[PDB]
Amino acid sequence: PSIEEFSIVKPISGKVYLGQKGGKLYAVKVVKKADMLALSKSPFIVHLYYSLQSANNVYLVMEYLIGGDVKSLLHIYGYFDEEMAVKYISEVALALDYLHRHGIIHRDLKPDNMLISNEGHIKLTDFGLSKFCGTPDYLAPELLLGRAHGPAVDWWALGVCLFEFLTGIPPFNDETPQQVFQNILKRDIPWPEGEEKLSDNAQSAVEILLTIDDTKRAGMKELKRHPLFSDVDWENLQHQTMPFIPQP
Ligand SMILES: [Cl-]
Repeated sequence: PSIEEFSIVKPISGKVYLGQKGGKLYAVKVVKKADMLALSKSPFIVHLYYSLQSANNVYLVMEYLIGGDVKSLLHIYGYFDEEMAVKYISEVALALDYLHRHGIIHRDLKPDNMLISNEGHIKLTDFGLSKFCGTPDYLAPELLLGRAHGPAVDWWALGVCLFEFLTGIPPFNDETPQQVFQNILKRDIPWPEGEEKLSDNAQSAVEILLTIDDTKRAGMKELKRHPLFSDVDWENLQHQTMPFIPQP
């Protein structure tokens, strides 16, 4: 496995490039060696292939997902209806539980980091393969206060993503980041009113996921037994049909 055997096609976007070998496409993220392994094979995690290290740079070869991220798809859709948001949130929750069972706290969950499989499924990344800094829309209250802080933070972020999937804008999103920090520490959740109202089960899930109390917050077991996820076949989730499929 040589690094020069990857014809760099297009830059994806701390930089990722679309490389090519024998017809196969790959997402190669570059990390400068100044900053600076273990395989995690899971249906809801971006599969990593190689970790080639050249002169003064380290290269990460991962599978290429043409579906993009969930933030862009959310901007196209404006917002997801309930069943799409619950499917996506379910898959992200299985990824989170797989990550916690391996001793990993994702610490940076957001729609930017959720990639879309060719069959419509969700794969997480930027959890240890790649990673204070704004935006603080997805940080838990215990993160702002500078305290410890365990894996429950990953679920708080989930409660944000859920809300963001259902309404369109994140709940604690506001003008300046200080105002956002206030909205988080005060837990001012701008519930939609009128005909755009959230269902009681959705409101319950967003409430139990966004609890200020670290030890009273929701986890994998809480969502499993939650009325919003009672239609979820957890033991066989990577074979459900997804509302959006990327092509070509
Ligand atoms: Cl968990």
